[PDB]
Amino acid sequence: FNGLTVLPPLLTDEMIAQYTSALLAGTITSGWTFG
Amino acid sequence: NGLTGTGVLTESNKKFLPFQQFGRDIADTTDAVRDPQTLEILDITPCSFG
Amino acid sequence: SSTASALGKLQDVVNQNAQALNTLVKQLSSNFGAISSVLNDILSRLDPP
Ligand SMILES: *[C@@H]1O[C@H](CO)[C@@H](O[C@@H]2O[C@H](CO)[C@@H](O)[C@H](O)[C@H]2NC(C)=O)[C@H](O)[C@H]1NC(C)=O
Repeated sequence: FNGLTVLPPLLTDEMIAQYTSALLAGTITSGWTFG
Repeated sequence: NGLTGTGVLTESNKKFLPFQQFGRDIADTTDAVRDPQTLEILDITPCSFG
Repeated sequence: SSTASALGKLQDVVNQNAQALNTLVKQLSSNFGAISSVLNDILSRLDPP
């Protein structure tokens, strides 16, 4: 480093995967009604 | 030996050839030095900030 | 599974960011028309004026 910093994202990869799983399960089971 | 700088010095497991003196990796930043008196490779790390 | 380079967009975004950082760091070694690229040597080599 030389005065350079990298900050971590607020959302972790597991949380993003959880949103993806939730969206996909909702669209499989309900259709478009959950939107 | 004339190469100056700040940081924390630790023990390193690198292996120089018998004629190098110090090492750098990318963008030409020194990362390891060989002390003239013991001839053992040290390691340089910037001390923390933020 | 087999074909590579199918994700060129993300890869090139990463590469561009890394390249920009790398050149910014490497710019620290330029003389810029002065006598040296290090402050300590300039300070220790001659008078304030
Ligand atoms: C420089 O001086 C040091 C200090 O005497 C030498 O280190 C000694 O080396 C002998 C072997 O020849 C060891 O038995 C001693 O224990 C060492 N002492 C210390 C304090 O490390 C060293 O060999 C000399 N030469 C070089 C090139 O460094």
